[PDB]
Amino acid sequence: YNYKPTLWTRADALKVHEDDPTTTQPVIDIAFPVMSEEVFIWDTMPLRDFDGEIISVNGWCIIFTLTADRNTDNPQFQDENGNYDITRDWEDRHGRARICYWYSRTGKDWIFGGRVMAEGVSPTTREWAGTPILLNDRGDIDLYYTCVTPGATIAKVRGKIVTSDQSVSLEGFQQVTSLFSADGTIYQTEEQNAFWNFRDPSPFIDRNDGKLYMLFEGNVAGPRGSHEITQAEMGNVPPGYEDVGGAKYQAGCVGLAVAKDLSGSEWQILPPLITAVGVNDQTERPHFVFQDGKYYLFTISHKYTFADNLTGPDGVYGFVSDKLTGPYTPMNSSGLVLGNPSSQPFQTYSHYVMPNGLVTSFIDSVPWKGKDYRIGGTEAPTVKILLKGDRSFIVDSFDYGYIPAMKDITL
Ligand SMILES: OC[C@H]1O[C@H](O)[C@H](O)[C@@H](O)[C@@H]1O
Ligand SMILES: OC[C@H]1O[C@](O)(CO)[C@@H](O)[C@@H]1O
Repeated sequence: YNYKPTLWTRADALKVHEDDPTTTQPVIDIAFPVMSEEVFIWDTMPLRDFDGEIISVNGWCIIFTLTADRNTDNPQFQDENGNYDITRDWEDRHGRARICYWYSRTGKDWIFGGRVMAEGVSPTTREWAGTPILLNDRGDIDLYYTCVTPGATIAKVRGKIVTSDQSVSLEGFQQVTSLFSADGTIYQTEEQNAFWNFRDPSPFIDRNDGKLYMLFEGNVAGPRGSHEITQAEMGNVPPGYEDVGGAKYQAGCVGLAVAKDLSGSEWQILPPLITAVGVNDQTERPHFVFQDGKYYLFTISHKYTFADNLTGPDGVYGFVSDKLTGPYTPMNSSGLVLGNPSSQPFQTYSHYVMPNGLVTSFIDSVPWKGKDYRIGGTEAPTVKILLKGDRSFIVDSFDYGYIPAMKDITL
């Protein structure tokens, strides 16, 4: 592999425009419904195949979610005078993240199928985001996911989906295989950075190559703050914009790995496809859409993970290329594909662009009056974007949590 990474540059970031109507999510209505009064969900991982297509099994649409319990009645989460503090609860959720699954014949109105892995199966208590892949017409599934604290390790667990006429259940998911961790030469380690990023496996079979790959979030290797900003990372900045502040501490990247064979048992770490040194620290949940012979690389990020003297909205950013290993071009010239409106900047997150143009999100925080907001923990309205060359256009909206399958497999 003789390739060079594409840099997302400060010059690119300066082009990022908030509240572009073609590139901005509709405003979440504060009277939004919730899909469960018992649990929170946020990161949503639809069941798909190695080609990236959303798959239904025996007419059942399937999604996996990062999940946690609503502590409505637990005394630990009580306000002064003994009231349930929904906010403190919601914001403490990442520590108790578990992966659950839901099912529906309609892609809507989801039924809770419960927990994927029994407690104690995951090496780490935290089960963070990844991808469920349908291996088989017998229903076998490899759940790639992230084991966090201690450390950060990409891993997989095999199981199996069994459908009935009116319900769906899971078998297996009893043994987790750790695949790899940050190496220190290419991707940044805990040793080098206590706040290092390493998570979110999205496996895929390349159509031109036939080989098994995966994207993941990472940081560029090196001790924290040792990265320097050269004119490469700067890009072709305008006069008066040479001041980068503490940009040295932002070193986000989209990592790449390749499997020895399609079983996905052993993985060789490769150089990153996208690096954002001096621009953004977090390029999370990377994922591909394959369209018009092109590689559409999407990755989500935050307003407040941008480097100094740079800004953008919370949402999904994107890059397009003719080949897997680049060179990539930022979507819509700046990289921004779908951003939250500035009036409700944190209404949604974890935008997952599917090959049918549908984009799913979970509702985080919707403003009401002054400093108070309503928290969600439920799916946002699914939007459709249209991809055209290196430009995206939002095109219409569907119902809350609408995640239809593109293809049905009979077992
Ligand atoms: O754990 C901190 C989290 O805060 C919010 O939920 C953000 O949406 C999420 O991206 C971030 O990681
Ligand atoms: O638990 C949620 C975690 O997973 C992500 O959504 C993607 O990596 C991050 O935003 C967060 O740290």
